[PDB]
Amino acid sequence: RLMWTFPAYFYFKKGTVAEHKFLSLQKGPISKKNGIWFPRGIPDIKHGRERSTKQEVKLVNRPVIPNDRITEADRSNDMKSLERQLSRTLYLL
Amino acid sequence: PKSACSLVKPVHHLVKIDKSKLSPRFPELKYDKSDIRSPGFKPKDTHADRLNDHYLNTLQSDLLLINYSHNAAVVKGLKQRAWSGDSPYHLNRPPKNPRGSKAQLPDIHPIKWSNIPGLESVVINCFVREARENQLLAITAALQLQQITGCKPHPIFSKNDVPTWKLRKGHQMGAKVELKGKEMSQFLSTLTEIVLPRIREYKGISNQSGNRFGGISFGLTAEDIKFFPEIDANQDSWPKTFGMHININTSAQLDYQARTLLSGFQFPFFGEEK
Amino acid sequence: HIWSDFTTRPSSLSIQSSKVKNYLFQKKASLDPPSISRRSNRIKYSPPEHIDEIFRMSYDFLEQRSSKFYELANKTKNPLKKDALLIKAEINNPEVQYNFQFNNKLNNVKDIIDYDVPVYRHLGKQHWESYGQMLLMQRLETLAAIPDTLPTLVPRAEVNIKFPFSTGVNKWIEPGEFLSSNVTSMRPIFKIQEYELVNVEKQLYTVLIVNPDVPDLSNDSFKTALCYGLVNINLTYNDNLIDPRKFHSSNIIADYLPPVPEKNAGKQRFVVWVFRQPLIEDKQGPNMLEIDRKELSRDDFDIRQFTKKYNLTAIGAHIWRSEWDAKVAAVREKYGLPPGRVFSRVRR
Amino acid sequence: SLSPLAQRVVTQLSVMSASRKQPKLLKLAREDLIKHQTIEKCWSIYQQQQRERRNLQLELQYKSIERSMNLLQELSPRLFEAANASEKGKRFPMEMKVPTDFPPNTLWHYNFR
Amino acid sequence: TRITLPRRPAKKIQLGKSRPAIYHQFNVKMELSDGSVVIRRSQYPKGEIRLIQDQRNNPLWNPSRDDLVVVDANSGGSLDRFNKRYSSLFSTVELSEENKKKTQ
Amino acid sequence: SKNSVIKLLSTAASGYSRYISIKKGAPLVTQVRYDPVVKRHVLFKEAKKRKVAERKPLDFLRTA
RNA sequence: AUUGAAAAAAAUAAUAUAUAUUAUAUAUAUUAAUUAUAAAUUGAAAUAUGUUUAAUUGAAUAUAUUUUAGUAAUAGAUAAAAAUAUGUACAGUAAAAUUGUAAGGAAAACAAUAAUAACUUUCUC
RNA sequence: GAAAGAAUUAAAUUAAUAUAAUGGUAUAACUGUGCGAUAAUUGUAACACAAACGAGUGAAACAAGUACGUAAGUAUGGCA
Ligand SMILES: [Mg+2]
Ligand SMILES: [Mg+2]
Ligand SMILES: [Mg+2]
Ligand SMILES: [Mg+2]
Ligand SMILES: [Mg+2]
Repeated sequence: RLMWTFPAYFYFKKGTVAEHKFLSLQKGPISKKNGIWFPRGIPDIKHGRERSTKQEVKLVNRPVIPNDRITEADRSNDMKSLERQLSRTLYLL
Repeated sequence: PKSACSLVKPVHHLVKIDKSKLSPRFPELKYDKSDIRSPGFKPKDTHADRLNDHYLNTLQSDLLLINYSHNAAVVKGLKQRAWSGDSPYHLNRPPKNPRGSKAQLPDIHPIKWSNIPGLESVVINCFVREARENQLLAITAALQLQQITGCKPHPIFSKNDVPTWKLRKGHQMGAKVELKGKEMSQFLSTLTEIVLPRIREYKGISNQSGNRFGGISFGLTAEDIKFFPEIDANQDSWPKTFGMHININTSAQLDYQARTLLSGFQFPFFGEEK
Repeated sequence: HIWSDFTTRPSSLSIQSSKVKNYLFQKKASLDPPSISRRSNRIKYSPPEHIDEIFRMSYDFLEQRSSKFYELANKTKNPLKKDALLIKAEINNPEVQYNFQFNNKLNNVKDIIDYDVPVYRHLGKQHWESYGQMLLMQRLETLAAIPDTLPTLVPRAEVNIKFPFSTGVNKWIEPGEFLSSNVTSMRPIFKIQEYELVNVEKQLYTVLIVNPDVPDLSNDSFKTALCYGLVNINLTYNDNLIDPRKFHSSNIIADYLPPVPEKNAGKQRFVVWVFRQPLIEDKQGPNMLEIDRKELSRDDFDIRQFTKKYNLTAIGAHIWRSEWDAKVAAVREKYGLPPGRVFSRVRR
Repeated sequence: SLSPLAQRVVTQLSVMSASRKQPKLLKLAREDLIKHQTIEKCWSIYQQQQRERRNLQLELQYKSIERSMNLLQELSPRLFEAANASEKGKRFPMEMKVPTDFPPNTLWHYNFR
Repeated sequence: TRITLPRRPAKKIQLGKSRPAIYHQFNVKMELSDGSVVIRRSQYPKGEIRLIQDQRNNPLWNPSRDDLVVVDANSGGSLDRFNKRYSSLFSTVELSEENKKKTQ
Repeated sequence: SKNSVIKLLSTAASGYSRYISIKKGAPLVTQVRYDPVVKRHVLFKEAKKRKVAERKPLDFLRTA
């Protein structure tokens, strides 16, 4: 909510395919126009964000697929494998 | 002005007066910066911190055990010597300087459960000497710092006039940044995990480096700065990149404790230690 | 769930407005803030996301802690420890915080802020110490009211003063303020709010207004005059407004005479001091004291000797300032005082 | 009249600057302000308890260290001196890595050297 | 001789109105050489990235492991072409043929 | 030598004036001071017309 | 007031209205803004009737109006780089030397360098 | 036992002071900052210091109006 506007004008140069596709992905805000009533307040936009609300930006090359935090040892309740708890500390008894 | 004579009148009570509360001015500076009503408000704890959690879970106990010394005692530092009163001229004579130093040195306490070493801050120094001819390189260096770290950089201005180096005074030669908490944790994590492994011939940090009372400093070149994710992502916007010094300030009473702590955080060391 | 219980807990530890209570304890973000009166503004407003369930969990945590504090308080015996534990138990209550923060603390309403309750008393103490006490001490020190009248002051009660009978307007006098003769012509009323553990059924208070600036030509100096004096006054945490309703002629050791400065006699300071009488044990009922009225000077007063002789300890103070104007003659005539003197313009 | 380098650096310092990028001030109702106050008090108390639990654990560990040292000193001075020998040059193993938030493909390595 | 861009009259940021600086950052996922992933805050609009050379495949940080393959950037420069150009020779025969020189 | 003299004249049509020195190229001086004839603080401006140095107006509403 | 929705509230302050006092006070009402200021055929948005389209909807084209982009440093009552040398109010402490640190060396820039007995608030055994 | 405050003590006037040298300055007179740009205003000036004269120096107080300050108050150019 208290976050700055994204300066896309620096991360995407003029007239480039990346800039075009980023713009296509993004959804613009509502501009103020005389003769209309805006119950939530007259829009106040600078650099493409409505200042009264948060701003949402959507974005060998295979996607990142994280590994499961629970292991075969976890499910099989193996008391000897060194994987029974990847987040806890184990101690030898 | 009738006179220049500072003099504070004594009071007749023990009540502490802060005039910032009696002045109706500056209403919004009366709130603490942690108060949601303050315009200076900035959320602090937004996510967990892997490095801090690791240090609290594992390294504190190990460091305590390692640094334990049986029946240890405080080693007092070099302090100002006192004149023996064998001559009257010693009555109001200022004390003497420490034996070997012109500055006093701190005492070293035994490591105990309350004073285990830990990281307290990181400061990055970027002084572009070639900015003497071009002031815009300072802005570029500040952007490099902002992208690498994520904190607000602060400018560095020339202070001395050295002709041989053609360095004037009062000009912007670079930028600095100080990191604490999660942000320094992230910076160190990314350094160790990405940048240092990508250096050509990297053996670690010199074991004879750091101020003698806790704190380790080491540098990075421009090619080394090119390894950070932000620069690699948009190489196009980085025709030129600048190196910088990195100063890690810890709670270590002495330097070797800080070296052990950083080794715990996976910082290699190669040289022979003092 | 001790905070939901009110069998023994005072009813003031709850928000008396059902709408605000329901909004603060709401289950889903379906209601709207009662603070925002206009619907338009209510639609414009948007509460921070993910705020009610975190609030529920924080409430549960704080309430468990408060329950532990109440458990230990029910077993403690020393009254000071009992009061401290009660304060620690109810300090974090959202309802208490709401009530105190957003309701009057001076003309408090018993059902919102009850000063019989330790938590409200402690929060009031903190509020007073934040701003009011510092200003009082600054005014006393700067106007030199402390050394001139009494050696020092350790504030322990909030004293407010007003002049309701004189003009008809309502205003609590700021310390060190200049008041007109018309304003200060009739009589002041006091309000002494106490924030410490004091036995309401035994303790008695005295109030002295003195002027340590009345000129004295015998030695070319000043002297102190007892403007006003009351003794044997009993207060209560919630009923502590002194006025001719709450005292008798036996409490008056010196009827009120107004500020009547003389022309070119300087700015005079009228300082109010509140003392608490000794609290003898092994005896039932308030310990009243008789003032030696044939020894009281009333024009050559010695306040230090007075308090030393009657074993009084100051707990609060106030001050205002006065200077000559046109209405002084009228006040003198009205009170049957002789015509005022006129002093030179130059101090030689 | 400016150079393309000037424009580039002005864009960089635009990314620096806060002009035309910050949202409106966050104004909260009285009730939500009280809610937030309770959240922060709860979190502060919680973190204090966590810190104190860790501190107590370290106190107990240190007490154990000193008790063990006394016992070993009185039982066998040779082993006591071996234990009390300094570890000034000690470093941690280089694979005692800081935990990450998702595990690797090979969870554990069962061979070495 | 120095080049500088002119200073404009700084806007006055009053006492109490000075807000903090919260730059826009993304919760980006960062994959190391192994299958491990770290979440971090980045200002680049790239929510996902993988590294080819990093801590998890460096001898200095990985002393215990017996085998550790190294790799560099692909589709850049003339790398690996010194092998792709010679197919007749292929991998132990050369090791045996490099027994000794017999020179003195 | 490097400094010149100037006659500041009061705005109220009272004839009162006060004199001050100023650098050869300093900006035109105007100052509020007491005017005994009208018994109050009033403005004082230059009497004659002086060759003032030219300083650029500040870039305030951003240009180009 | 309308506008997603069934008695009214009880603080400091600010704003609007009004009237008490030879008292910068009180009553009701509400809780705005807080990084902005002209000039842009050319970059990017939001607004209608055909449209292809499935009650819609929709996504794409055309125009009228409007909005954004002039992209500029301090975000801290800033504190020994350079700039305002006279007033007032609030607040702080320099300097050398030593130890380190990419280029960096005697000399550029950053970091570290005296002691906590007593007193508070909080957490905890 | 631990955090966060309030700070206290030792040292420092060697840095800095618009400018020589001397005296003074951390309670700062040095430095940062918000208002401001106002007192770098007006009519009487006692009394002192210094002093052949002529001149010079500090300045209480009365009156008029300004700026800053919650207030106490400060400001009739610059630490001298
Ligand atoms: Mg000077
Ligand atoms: Mg000197
Ligand atoms: Mg003489
Ligand atoms: Mg003479
Ligand atoms: Mg001055």
